[PDB]
Amino acid sequence: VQLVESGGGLVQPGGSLRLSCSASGFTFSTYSMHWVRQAPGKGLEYVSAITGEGDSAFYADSVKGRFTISRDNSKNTLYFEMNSLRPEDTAVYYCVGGYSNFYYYYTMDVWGQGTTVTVSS
Amino acid sequence: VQLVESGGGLVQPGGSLRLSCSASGFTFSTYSMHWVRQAPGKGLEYVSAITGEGDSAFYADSVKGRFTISRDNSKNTLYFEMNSLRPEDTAVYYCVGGYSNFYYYYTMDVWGQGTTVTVSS
Amino acid sequence: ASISDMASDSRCPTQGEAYLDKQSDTQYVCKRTLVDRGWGNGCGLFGKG
Amino acid sequence: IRCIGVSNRDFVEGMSGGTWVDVVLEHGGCVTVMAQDKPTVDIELVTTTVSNMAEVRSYCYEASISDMASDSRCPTQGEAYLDKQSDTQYVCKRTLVDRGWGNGCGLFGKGSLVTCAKFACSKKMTGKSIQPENLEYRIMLSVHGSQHSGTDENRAKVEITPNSPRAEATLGGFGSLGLDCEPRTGLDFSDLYYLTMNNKHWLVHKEWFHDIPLPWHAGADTGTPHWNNKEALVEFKDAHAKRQTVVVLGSQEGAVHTALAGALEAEMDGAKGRLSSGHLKCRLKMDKLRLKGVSYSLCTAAFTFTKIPAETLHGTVTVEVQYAGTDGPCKVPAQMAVDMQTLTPVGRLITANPVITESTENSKMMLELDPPFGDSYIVIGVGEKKITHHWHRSGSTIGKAFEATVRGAKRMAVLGDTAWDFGSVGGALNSLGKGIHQIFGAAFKSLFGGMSWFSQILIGTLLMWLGLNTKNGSISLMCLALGGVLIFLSTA
Amino acid sequence: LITANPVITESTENSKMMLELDPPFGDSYIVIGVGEKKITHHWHRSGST
Amino acid sequence: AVTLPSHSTRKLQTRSQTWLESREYTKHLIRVENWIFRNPGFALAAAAIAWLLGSSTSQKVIYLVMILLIAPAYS
Amino acid sequence: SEIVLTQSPATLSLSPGERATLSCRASQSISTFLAWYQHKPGQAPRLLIYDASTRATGVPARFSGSRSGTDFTLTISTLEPEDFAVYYCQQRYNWPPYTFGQGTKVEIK
Amino acid sequence: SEIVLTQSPATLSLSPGERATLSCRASQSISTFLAWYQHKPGQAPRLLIYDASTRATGVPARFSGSRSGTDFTLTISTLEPEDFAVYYCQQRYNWPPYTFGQGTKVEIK
Repeated sequence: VQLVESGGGLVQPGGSLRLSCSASGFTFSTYSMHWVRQAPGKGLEYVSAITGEGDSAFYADSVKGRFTISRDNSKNTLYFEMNSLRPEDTAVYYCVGGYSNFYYYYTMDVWGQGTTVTVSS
Repeated sequence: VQLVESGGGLVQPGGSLRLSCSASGFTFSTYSMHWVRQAPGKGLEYVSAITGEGDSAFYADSVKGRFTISRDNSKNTLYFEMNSLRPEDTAVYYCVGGYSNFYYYYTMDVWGQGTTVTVSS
Repeated sequence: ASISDMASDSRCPTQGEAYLDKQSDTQYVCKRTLVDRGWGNGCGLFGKG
Repeated sequence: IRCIGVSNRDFVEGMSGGTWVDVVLEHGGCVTVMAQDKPTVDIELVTTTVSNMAEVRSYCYEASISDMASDSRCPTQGEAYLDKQSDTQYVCKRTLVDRGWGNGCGLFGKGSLVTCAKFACSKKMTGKSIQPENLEYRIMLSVHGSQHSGTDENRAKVEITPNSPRAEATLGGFGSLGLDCEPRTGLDFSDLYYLTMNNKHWLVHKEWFHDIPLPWHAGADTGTPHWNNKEALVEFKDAHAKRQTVVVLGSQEGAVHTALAGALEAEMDGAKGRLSSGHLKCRLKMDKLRLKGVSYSLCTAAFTFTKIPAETLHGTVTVEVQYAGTDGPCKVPAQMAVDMQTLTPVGRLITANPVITESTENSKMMLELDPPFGDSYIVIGVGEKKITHHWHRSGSTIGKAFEATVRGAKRMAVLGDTAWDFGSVGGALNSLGKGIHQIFGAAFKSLFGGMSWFSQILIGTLLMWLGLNTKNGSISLMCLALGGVLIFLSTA
Repeated sequence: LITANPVITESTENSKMMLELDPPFGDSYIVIGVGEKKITHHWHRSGST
Repeated sequence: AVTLPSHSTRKLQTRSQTWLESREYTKHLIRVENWIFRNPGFALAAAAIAWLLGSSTSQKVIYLVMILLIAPAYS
Repeated sequence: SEIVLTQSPATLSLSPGERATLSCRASQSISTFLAWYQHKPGQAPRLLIYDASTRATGVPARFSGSRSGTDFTLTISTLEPEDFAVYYCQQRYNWPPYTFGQGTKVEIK
Repeated sequence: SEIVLTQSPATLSLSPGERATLSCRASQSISTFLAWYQHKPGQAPRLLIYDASTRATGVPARFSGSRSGTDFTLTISTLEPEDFAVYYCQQRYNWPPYTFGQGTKVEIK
């Protein structure tokens, strides 16, 4: 049971980026996935979520419109395609997963190591 | 109960050959016959078949169109007239026979020694 | 008329229907029927093929 | 647990001295089985997988046409013949055309015109056969007792196939629930094909996947396909004498979707097809079930409501308690009481014997219970530290009996004769009713039962008038059918 | 049970045998074995007498 | 093609909802109401024909209803 | 609008072995759906408690959680050196809008 | 299309006296109609097992066959020196498109 995140790097304002999160050790389809970011010297911010089956997706107001969460249950991979990036999005992003029987609810979760996304300036 | 095969030989591409398989020791009419070939460095390939009474015949897609199976129950002989030979047909051919009360089905079979057919340009 | 190389195909009591690839040729007369099949002939089920 | 919030659960109580109870499991809801001195078990049917289906007769719902051609003949010659009529990949149509002396052939009668066009089907649908063997059910069961509201000794999963219809669910410390089930007779998978169009899969009835007017192949897709219909999806529209034209009808995937109605959806994983709407009947041999908690000394420290009081849809009450002072594996005193002066236990506690199992510091446990209809108090705790909660239940026993009859009527309308097996410890009255219901159901399904909602509402109103004013002795007969027919509408 | 009595005559490690039988019309179980190892099968027949 | 038989004849009965369960009642009623609304005079024609058939009043009303059902479907 | 969680102590300074108490207050009623996480610099946040009183798998018994109305409390009886980190409360109520508290840092005074 | 058979390892290196296990996986359901053949270079292939468990006439008892769904297994308990050859599985289901597997070779280790 592990989540390995990748895709972080440097990007220009207004640019685009795609972050990936590979899951291992469990039935990926039964796990609702979530993206939580932490800005430097700031608290955790729950930004996005997707159900186990990919039916529905949820975006926080701070990211609603620019970012798109998706998942492939055959490749066991979660994707967070973030476009139109602003300097305010420079943060460490973690993908978390929890066994879900309802749209997004979960009790015990599993976290990845996180990946840094830095806008140039 | 034996099957003696003959007629194999070297031939040019596009040549025509006729293979014979004489049956002994059993009622030839009650045995469905089959031709199975093995190319050098390849597994056994089941290519052709004919019912006990000669009513119906089957050819595999790899040979469908060029090869013709037939049988003479009075002379106890199976024939495999192979025309339009190609280098891919270079192989050892075995004639097999099995007691059948249905078109081609059989449980216990009898094999001949095989004959080599070489198609080289 | 004169006839030539016959061929045939069978199916399980519960599969589709038989299909010879020589049914897509307008030089062959083809007929479809039901045949008793099962457990001796080659597929485990006993209806009409 | 696991059936608290299902809102379509029913309670199966009592048995022949602890021997066994018959129970029908359905995909929608679940069954909580409670015995005399045995832990209450919640049982639910989860998924039905079908395996290794065999393709049968795939259709085409989107045709494409290709290089047309045509031929015409002397008003007085034979008939037109294209050499492309000897090809099973072309659609060809023959008609009569006005011809002569202007077109090139001196005579004036009708000619003969043949037009041919090559056919190609893109993305045709496919149905597959389902044998009632190689069909697997997955039943999930859980136990009440020590689990808080949120290898684990309290839940089990049982796979049931026709090749192994009987299984035992080993609940550690509770013993094992024996379970004999009938997988073949569940939903009559001997008339239902599995149908796919484009990544959308349905359950379809035979006699609807054979009376479809679309170009159909048959089974083995080997090389250049051969489509039997060859005429329906191509329209040979002809102007009198002067022209012949060939068009294709368009894409048909919306006309099939509306033709599908009353057919169940399904979803496919790999080679297997999961249906989520089914029906299964298992006999529950619960005579190896024990009670873990007995011989424990009842806990006396304190109890605090964590989740306070929660009412389910059926009347029961769920309570989540937290235990403060560690005793150990230890019994929870709990009851429903009115007149707190004399704690006389009223109502029924539908949870076996609540026991906390942890011994760390503070533990959580969830029980539920069936309180009387009047006002009452949930009393938890031993003495001078008893937490009491005030709980009010709505409806008198008459309404409960009425709702029970409504549930029974709906279960019958859904299941047929099988409904007589739900609480069927088994007598002679039950068996007699089941037999006469089988006979009447066969008659009704053979006479009616080729009708839909609106059609049967119509024929029901008609026979209502008929039986109302017939004045003979058959009136009752008519009237009877009407209930049946009308009840079948007002329960969907 | 149509077959007269079903006896295994070959004993080397594993043997094969085929029997047939005429079941009642309701649901039923084919029971083959004695105790604790009697594999069973669920079988359903269609039509009344 | 043109016919495409409806599956509601063989409706699979179970706890779960079927493919298009929401649309059946409104479907048939909508077709009938629309056809009658577009062609009003056929109501008079059906009234006359039903009046010529059937002795009692109930028979004539049933004939009228059956005509007004069978015409919009062109059955 | 959205639910907000307010942790009272911005930063807490305690010696090893001392009792540690952190409080998280919700803007509205939430029955028991509150979680407590421990986050160390250069590490993934670690789930400590869910359902406001239930310890996650493998969490030592020293950590305890309690609730009173809208006020939740995380208590560490015997502070260990590896316990000095940031602690967050997370909302697990009805819909995915989930707010982490601003966090409280437990420092070695 | 046609049924295909897959023999897992394509090569088995074992020493005389060891236990040999070969597997054959079919692309679709075939009830018990699987045959196992032994082929030695310079000799005609020899039928070992038909109906997936029944030994042909004269086959020694050390060869056994088992089936589970679509997975068939040929077991050689006590490997003999003359048992090192190529082994093929053949599907006998319902009509002639009959096919063999790619073959697995039992080599002396």
